[PDB]
Amino acid sequence: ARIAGVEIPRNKRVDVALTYIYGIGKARAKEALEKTGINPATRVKDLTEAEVVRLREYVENTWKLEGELRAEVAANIKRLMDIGCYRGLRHRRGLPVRGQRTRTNARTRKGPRKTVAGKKKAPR
Amino acid sequence: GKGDRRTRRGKIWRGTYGKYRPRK
Amino acid sequence: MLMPRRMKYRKQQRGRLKGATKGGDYVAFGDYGLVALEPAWITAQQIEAARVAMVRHFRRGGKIFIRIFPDKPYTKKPLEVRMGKGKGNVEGYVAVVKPGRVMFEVAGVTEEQAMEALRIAGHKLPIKTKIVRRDAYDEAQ
Amino acid sequence: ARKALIEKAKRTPKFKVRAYTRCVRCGRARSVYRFFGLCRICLRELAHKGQLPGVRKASW
RNA sequence: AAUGUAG
RNA sequence: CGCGGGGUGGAGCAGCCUGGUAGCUCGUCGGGCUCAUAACCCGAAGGUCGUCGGUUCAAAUCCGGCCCCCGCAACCA
RNA sequence: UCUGGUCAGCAUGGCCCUUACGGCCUGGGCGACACACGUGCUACAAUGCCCACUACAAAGCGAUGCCACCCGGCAACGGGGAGC
Repeated sequence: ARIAGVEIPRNKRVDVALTYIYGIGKARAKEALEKTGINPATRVKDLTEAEVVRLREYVENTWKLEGELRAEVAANIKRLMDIGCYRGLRHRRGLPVRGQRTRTNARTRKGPRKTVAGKKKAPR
Repeated sequence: GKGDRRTRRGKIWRGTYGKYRPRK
Repeated sequence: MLMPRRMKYRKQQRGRLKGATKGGDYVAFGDYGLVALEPAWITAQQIEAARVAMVRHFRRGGKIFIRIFPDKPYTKKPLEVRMGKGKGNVEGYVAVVKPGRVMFEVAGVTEEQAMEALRIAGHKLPIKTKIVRRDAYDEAQ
Repeated sequence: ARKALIEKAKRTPKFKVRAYTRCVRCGRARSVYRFFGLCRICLRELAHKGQLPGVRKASW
């Protein structure tokens, strides 16, 4: 059941199985099931060799899709190394690119806490 | 849940409407 | 001061000084030499001293070519001690020099400055020296 | 920068966005009720003098 | 189960 | 010179006779307890093993060479 | 009681600036970020989560305003448009 390259769902209701593709979520899933006219309550376990090909036809041909989707976004972040837009940086310093408070959180874009400190107050 | 902007409760808690919460 | 970077062996036997020079006996680099007229061990401290005087004379001026190199170790027992108990400790290093060895050499200088510089150096050396030119020292074809 | 401010708030030149509210008694700009036109202090002080018609201490 | 700068 | 011992995180010491894991106490940092500071509690950081070679697959460890520090011996005349 | 807070809401004794410590504007900043603490929100799921259907509130608020209801659009919203 290897529709996209290294990607293979199985024994789960196909509707959400197709989620298990980079470039495919609940939306582009349901969208394709009516157009292929297949009951999503059915499992990857069980279906015609025709059903399978019918599905991979529609999907792989329409949009993209792990590999060259993934490779595409990167080249767009790459192009923000032009003369260097604002969104170019933030990508350069791995910080929030979307106008936020760095003073506190941001941990999702910043690897867990580099506590590193040695500040002082009064001895005498 | 109350932040999955692609849901019933997601729009509810935010107080806006869309696909995932049809305006009437 | 002026010594090898490694040696196969740390101490070595004194040996002897048969005549002649074997090689290093003709000019080859600069335009004036200082040649040996007697065999000797020349110590690094002497070489250096002479060399410095040379430069000091034609201060920072031409070029100098030191053609002997102290590879031989120079042992010496501690002071006041008696005989035996192995060879002595290494104090310095010498260059074995034998008559007709061209020890120094100079380039980019007037004969006056050169003549003189060398003379000076010859003084720092514990042997008799002679000055040279660039005769039939051109072993070619 | 107080007085020149309260006088710049009077006139409504330049881009209607900038037409902000400003307390009438007080030189205040923050915490003014459009209805009363007054600062939250200004308000509360008048309230207490009855100078606000029908406006009473609440209690429920 | 210690401690608390001068006026 | 004549023998013998030491050199490891900031301090004091393991590990080395028995190559492959650097351990311990104090201290430092960040967070607790206090009105606050110790005391106490939580969790981290930090070592080129003085130094250059040699052996080994592999060196803090085995082998030498230099650089420091401490200990003994220097008697018969 | 805390020489508690507030001269920066306003008032106010005094001190101090009076081609500037006043005043006008453009652009920036107050939103910075190796870090640490406070108040918080959403979660870690099956007494759950999701989709279709269907009930029961109160207190408010609304004209260069709240918008019924139709129509475009997956939707934000955008056209029309009744009532107030």
